Formats: sequence, C-alpha cells, structure tokens
Amino acid sequence: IVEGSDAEIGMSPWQVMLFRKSPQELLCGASLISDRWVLTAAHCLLYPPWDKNFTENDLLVRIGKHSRTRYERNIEKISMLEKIYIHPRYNWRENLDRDIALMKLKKPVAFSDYIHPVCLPDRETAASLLQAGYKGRVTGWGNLKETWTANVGKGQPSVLQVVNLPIVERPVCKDSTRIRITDNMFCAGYKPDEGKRGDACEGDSGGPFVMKSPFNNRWYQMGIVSWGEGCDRDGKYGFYTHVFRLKKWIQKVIDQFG
Amino acid sequence: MIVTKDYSKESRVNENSKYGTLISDWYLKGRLTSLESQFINALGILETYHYGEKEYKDAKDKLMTRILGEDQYLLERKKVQYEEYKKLYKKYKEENPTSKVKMKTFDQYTIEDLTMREYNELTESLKSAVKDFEKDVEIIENQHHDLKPFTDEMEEKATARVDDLANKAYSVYFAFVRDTQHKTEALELKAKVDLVLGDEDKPHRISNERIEKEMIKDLESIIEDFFIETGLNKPDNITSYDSSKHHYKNHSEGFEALVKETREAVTNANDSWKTKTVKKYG
Amino acid sequence: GEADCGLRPLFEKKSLEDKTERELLESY
Ligand SMILES: [Hg+2]
Ligand SMILES: [Hg+2]
Repeated sequence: IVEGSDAEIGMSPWQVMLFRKSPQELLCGASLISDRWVLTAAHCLLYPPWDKNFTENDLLVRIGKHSRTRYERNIEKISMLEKIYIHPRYNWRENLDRDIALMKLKKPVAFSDYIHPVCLPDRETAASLLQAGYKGRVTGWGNLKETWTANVGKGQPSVLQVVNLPIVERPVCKDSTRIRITDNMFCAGYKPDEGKRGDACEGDSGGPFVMKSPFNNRWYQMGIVSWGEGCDRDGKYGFYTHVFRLKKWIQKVIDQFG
Repeated sequence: MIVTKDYSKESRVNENSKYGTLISDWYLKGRLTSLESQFINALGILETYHYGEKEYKDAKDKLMTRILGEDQYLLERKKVQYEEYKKLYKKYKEENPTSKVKMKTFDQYTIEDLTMREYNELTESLKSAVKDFEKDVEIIENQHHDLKPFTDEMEEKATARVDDLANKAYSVYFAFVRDTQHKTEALELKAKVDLVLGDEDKPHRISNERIEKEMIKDLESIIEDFFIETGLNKPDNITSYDSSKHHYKNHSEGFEALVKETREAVTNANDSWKTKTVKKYG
Repeated sequence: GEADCGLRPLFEKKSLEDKTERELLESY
C-alpha cells in the first residue's frame, strides 16, 4: 500500500495473507468470506507469463494478523488449503478480466476479535455504493512505493497498511490505460489535481477494497486488488476485480463445493 | 500541465547535482547497477529477522524513509528523462521516417543521465542512513538486554534448544500424518513449525534472548494447538525426530518405531497439560 | 458465518469507530 498508514488492531479482521511455504514468501492478500472460504485474485495463483501456477500444497493462509514480521500466536490462525478454484474465464493473457479465485480451507476457522468475515455485496449495494467520488478502503502488506528498478525489490511494512480511495468515473478509468478494461473491473484513486495520493501496489493483489454501508453499517467487499501500471503514478489508477459482477460464479462454487 | 516543478524533498541529493557533467553511457551502466545493489543491501538489512521486534520499529521506519527517499529521487529522474526521450524519439522519427525502431515503454526505458555528483551523493546518503540505523540499533539493544545479540556460543546453544523442540513437534507430525482422523491437524502442525523456523537452508537465527524465549513459546504453543484441536493429550515425553535414525525412507524400521512410540505415549497421556498451556484456549 | 458478516468485534460491536472511517461516510 502506497501513502497509507498503520492499521489499528483488528480494523480489518477479514484480512488474509496468502503465503508460499517454500521458499517462504508473503505472496498476496486475500479476504475471509466465511469460516471455510477465502477470496483472492486469480493471478496470485496462476499467471503463466511469470511462470506462476501454485497448487494447494505450495501454500498456506495466515488469518488474523497485524504484524507481518513475527508469528502472533494469540491471534493468528494458519490454514491448510483443501482446494483452489480459479475462475474458468480468467483472462490472464490479455487484461486480467475476471481476476478472481476462491480457496476452500480444509477445516473451518473459528472467529474471534481478530478473525471475522467481510460481507459480499448484492446487486443494489453494488449499484448504490459504486459511485464516482465515493471512497473505499484497501489494506495489505504489499510494497510501500513503486521503485526505480524492478530489481530494487520489496519495501514492505511490518504492520498492515490501510488507505482510503475514491472510485473514479469509468470514462476516466478507460482513458487512463491502454489495457482493455471490462465491466468486471473498476478503478479507484485520486486524480492529478485532487492533492491526496495513495494506491495499492505489488503484493497487495487479492486484498479487499471494502466499503462501509451507511444503511446497516456493515463492511462490504466491493473489490479485489487486481492490477495497475506502476504504483501511485499521476493520471494512473488502481484496478479492482468487481466482486458483485462475479458473484454468481462465487455462489456456484460455494454451493457446489464444500 | 502547466509543468510541475519540484522533486520530493526526502532525498539528500543536491538539487544542482543532476545538472552537472553527465557520465558516458558505457560507464553509466555500472553506476546504476551499483546503485541498485546498494538499495538491495539497505533493504535487506532492514528486513533482517532479528529486527522484527516492536522496539526497532522507529529505527526501521526512519531507515525505510531514507531508502525510499533516495529511490524516489531516481524514480523521479527517470520520469523526467523518459519525458525528454519521448520527444527525442519523435524528432528522430521525423528525421528517419523509414525507421521501424519502436519507442521504449517507461518500463523498458532506463536512466540515461546521471552525474558523478548524484552517484556519490546517493551513495553517501544511503551509507549515512545505514550507519544511523546501526547506531539506533545499538542504543535499542543497550536499553533492552533481551535484544542484545548472543555470542556465537550462546546462539548455538539457544538454536539447539529450539531445534530440539521443533523435532519433538516433527515426531508428533509423523505420528499422525497417516492417521485419517488427525491428518489435517498434523499437516498444519508441520506447516506451522516450518513457518516459524523459516526456510531450512536459511532459518531464522535465534540471535538473542528474546527470540529464544518467544520461538520456544511459539513452538510449544503450536504443539499444544495440535493436541487442543485433535482432542488428544500431550505426552510429557516425546522422542525428538532425528533424520539419521528415523527417516521415513532411509530408516523405515526406525521411523515406524518412532511413530509407534509417540502414538502410544499420546494414548497413555492424561489431560494435566491443559492447565499449563502457553495460549488461552476458550 | 455471513449472518454476522462485516461487523467488526473490536469496532462496530463495541460501538467504537476507527480513525478514518468517517472519511468514507463523508464521501457519500
Ligand atoms: Hg506497467
Ligand atoms: Hg512494470
């Protein structure tokens, strides 16, 4: 997360860490949507152009975390994956259309003050909350900034980072990139002359872009950090996998499996 | 738009340095690689496991602030230069219309202008930042004895206590990994033990009293997690797993005896251990 | 358990707000 700040403890109890077991590596973010299911981006699990294709045994999930640098035994929960489900029409070769995947835990995880599921929006929530100017929140342990060389590497925080960002109007999202955008994504971020800055970044993929509903004051996951060109670049915006748009697939998966 | 003037101020590079004498492209490549290595080294120090304690947070934020600041300096220099490169490219195409050479993208582009003044200032700023970090750390450790680095002998002894405990955990794991009823808990046990120890070829060093204390409580809690979740009782005695004696394939006979002995010990264990767990269950 | 989804044990359930939550509400 770029230009965000340290999260308050338990401020994002649905936050999940997708972790490569060996060689150890924090791969991406993810979100808890029930005691057995975790939502993340497809490209974190499968992305041929980078020789990425992780199977269940290569990974684990770390839930309830605050600091990345140590195992937090009183709040943290580690889960083995029983099965990964990438969206069958996940378009990796072109524009990450439908960048979404589900991971079923082998066992249900117990909830606590630090582990709690986020809500998925229904048609109207999507319709009423996804408006230009409305702000959502993005969290993660990804990089703090775009670096001058890909090799510079990773500048990661120790504590979960949070940043609030405004949804931008589709014509602007479209004109901002040459990548073909689709109705299954939306973009968020401040415009060049809005002053404020902030964006998600490498390592944030799969994390939730949540919104608090003014009607029932529950938190809804409207997006999934998916892609962007650089991080926090002017006239550039982060892109998120539109969750309501892919909700029928999510429900079919959950109702058919586990 | 109306142009954008200034660079970010976190960098210690002198404003006028970039307008000095540019270095020859052939020599430039090696200076950029040197810079890249310096950042990699600075970030790696920052990430060192030993420093993952709350007491180093400020010292780290401070170093991170300095490293990102010099990185941002180079990033902004690249953006300014890319903007000029594009205009040069278009002038070039107007002069060589039959040319089929394509304009590099920002990501394929690399810095073309650097002066020795910028190189030395970037280099010194990072060196300075690392030195300040090293001083801040020494101070932190004078104020917190359990954070002070062990002598090699003390680390070896502590590391062995930790490894012995982890090996007891591995035995439990091997004793239940072929047991349909508790296989998942066993698999998670192994994965959790591996996670805290770190990669087998470069494990987290038990470099001070705090790591030893916490790594031990973590491992003991992870073992206790297995017994809490499977509903089995933790035996007072568990033979530590020793590859040279119990390897599944290399020493099948020994592997089976370990499994057999561990399972039998679990069967004979009572529940007294629940009153003494590291974690609060329920 | 999506019945109780989106309600944070340490915030909503304790009638406590987080430091930037208000910024979102005002965006509406
Ligand atoms: Hg890019
Ligand atoms: Hg890139």
